[PDB]
Amino acid sequence: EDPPACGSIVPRREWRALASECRERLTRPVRYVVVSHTAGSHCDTPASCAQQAQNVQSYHVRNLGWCDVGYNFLIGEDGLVYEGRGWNIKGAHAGPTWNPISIGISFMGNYMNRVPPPRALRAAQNLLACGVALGALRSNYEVKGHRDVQPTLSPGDRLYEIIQTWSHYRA
Amino acid sequence: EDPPACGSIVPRREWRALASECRERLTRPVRYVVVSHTAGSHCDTPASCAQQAQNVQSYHVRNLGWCDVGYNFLIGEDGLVYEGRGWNIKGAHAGPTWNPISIGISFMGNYMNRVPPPRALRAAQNLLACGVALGALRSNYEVKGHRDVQPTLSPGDRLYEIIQTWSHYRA
Amino acid sequence: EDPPACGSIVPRREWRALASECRERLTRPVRYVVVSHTAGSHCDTPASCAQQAQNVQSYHVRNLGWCDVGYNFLIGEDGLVYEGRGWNIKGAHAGPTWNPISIGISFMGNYMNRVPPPRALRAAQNLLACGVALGALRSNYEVKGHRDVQPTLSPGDRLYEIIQTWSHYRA
Amino acid sequence: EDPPACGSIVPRREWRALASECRERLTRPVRYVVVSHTAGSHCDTPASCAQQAQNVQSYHVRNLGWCDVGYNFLIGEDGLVYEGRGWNIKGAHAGPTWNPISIGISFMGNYMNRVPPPRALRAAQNLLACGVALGALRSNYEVKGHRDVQPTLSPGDRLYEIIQTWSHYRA
Ligand SMILES: CCCCCC[C@@H](O)[C@H](CCCCCC)C(=O)O
Repeated sequence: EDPPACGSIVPRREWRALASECRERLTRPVRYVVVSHTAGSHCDTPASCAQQAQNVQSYHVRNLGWCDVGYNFLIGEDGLVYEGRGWNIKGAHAGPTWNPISIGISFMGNYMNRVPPPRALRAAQNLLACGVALGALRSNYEVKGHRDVQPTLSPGDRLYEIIQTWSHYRA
Repeated sequence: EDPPACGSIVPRREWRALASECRERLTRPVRYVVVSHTAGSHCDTPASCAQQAQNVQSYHVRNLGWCDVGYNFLIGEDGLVYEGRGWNIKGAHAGPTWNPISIGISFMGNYMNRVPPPRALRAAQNLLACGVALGALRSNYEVKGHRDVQPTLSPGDRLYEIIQTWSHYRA
Repeated sequence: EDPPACGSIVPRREWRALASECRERLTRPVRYVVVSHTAGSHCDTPASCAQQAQNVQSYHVRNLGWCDVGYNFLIGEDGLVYEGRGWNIKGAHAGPTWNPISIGISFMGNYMNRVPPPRALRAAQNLLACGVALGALRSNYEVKGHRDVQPTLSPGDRLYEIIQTWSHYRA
Repeated sequence: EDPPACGSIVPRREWRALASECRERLTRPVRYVVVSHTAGSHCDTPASCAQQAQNVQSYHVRNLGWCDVGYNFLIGEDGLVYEGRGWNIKGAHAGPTWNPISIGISFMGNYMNRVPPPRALRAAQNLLACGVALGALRSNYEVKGHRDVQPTLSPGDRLYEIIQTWSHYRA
């Protein structure tokens, strides 16, 4: 009811999200951040990215029968962050070992032979800083790529090589 | 001064801004924020908006012969903030009494019979909070419409009505 | 480990409060708390403090023509808390800038050269914990002395000296 | 066009006032005058009174983040009137309902127990007569004490006693 949130996050409802049914709660301040890719289509406008966020949530809900879109946050090439399960709900993007001790953010697209535009890298880094600000992440939070906690090509070769340059990257 | 380099802002070179020739400085921290519209063409995608920002800087530099685009920041319906003279440099958006003491942000479009989309208002509000965090703005800063401090329709009847409900708005 | 787990508050009706005509609401969770004193006399019994809360209300309603007593809560030296406008209604105790974003608590009396008794300070700290427990105050809310946001000697030299030692005081 | 020189006022320049950042104007002729005291320590010489006017401003500007000392004028025990925000700029002394429609003058000192010397009272009345002659105040202006429009001991009991007898006062 006062000014909106840091990181300018597109709220669940704005991208016509089916309502969440998840209950497990994340014990924030959380240690880790896991960067992955959706391996779906990429989009570069808010109209094309609201549609894509909807589509990723629907594959997770209708087909895998999950309680909500598996990722805590989604990032579109349009340069905006899309609210997934948010800062407080356990995710479903990294396995039983990690989901409980991580926030999962996922870049919408396949980044094996492509890179996300700087604005998508920007929205991401800012979403992470707006994390501690709120007090959802720990000050010295570590960033792991998907393929560092699980056997998978995610987040793609090109994007995986960028996030290693990030200051908080590890292992 | 302080760590939290804040929010996402599309940089000058990305929107392909002509090099600025401005040198007068504002004194940190700034008390006032004047909100305006460009009464120009609107845009809803990262690509279309960079073009628009460029057109605005162009009309300003090339035809009005100012040192740079007149606004400190522009705001696109694409939901992204565009850098202008930035936080440190005196803009040219509100006349001689106000340009020396304010930060002028301008929504790109004609908000007479249209409100800007939610994401636009969010970036706009988000940018100000970042201003505060950086120390560019006063914690108790004040938001003013363009029409409050100059004879004009700017920033549109619709968006003027909207900014009136901002907690930092003082008439 | 369940619903109403906090504090003891003398309700409006129990102190004969005149009906409230205020309706504007605070946005929970509220981040700020402003500590004042009534600067008038004190009281140290259910009936005297209940009589006084009524005066302070009379002064604000009849003499000042206000919709309800200015404070969200008043603290008696009888060690009880008097429900003022409460947790959810914007008070009038700190100006147009702080009233909308804070909870105003007034200790009944004058503490320029006098401290409130141990139990009035417990009542007030206990009220705060209760505000957090309920999600009416941010877990990391801030305490401000009235003289820190308005020109006044309120809350009196001595009480002002005490609130500054508080875990939640931010100067 | 009647030309008088009612202004025996110590100019901001002369009391070493920091520069005002206030820009909101009062509409003349103003109908109300609100009398407050600074509740603070006092002065009785041009030298010490200029210094006190400095601290009173320092408090409002430095400790509180205000655009200028709060009062339109201040009254010294030395018999001189100090220029505050003046006749034309809305002061910040008596709240959002009264500030836009009143001139707030404040006696430098705490008058709960002393009365200000006759020369401070004369300075105040000649100050008001002057305003009326300039066309700044309605010939029939009403004088309110601070405690009459906001909850406060200001302007002090004894000086409150005195202003209640004034010709222009009104319940
Ligand atoms: C700024 C005033 C907003 C009012 C309180 C809303 C609050 O959620 C804020 C949201 C994001 C602000 C973070 C500063 C960059 C935060 O906790 O960080």
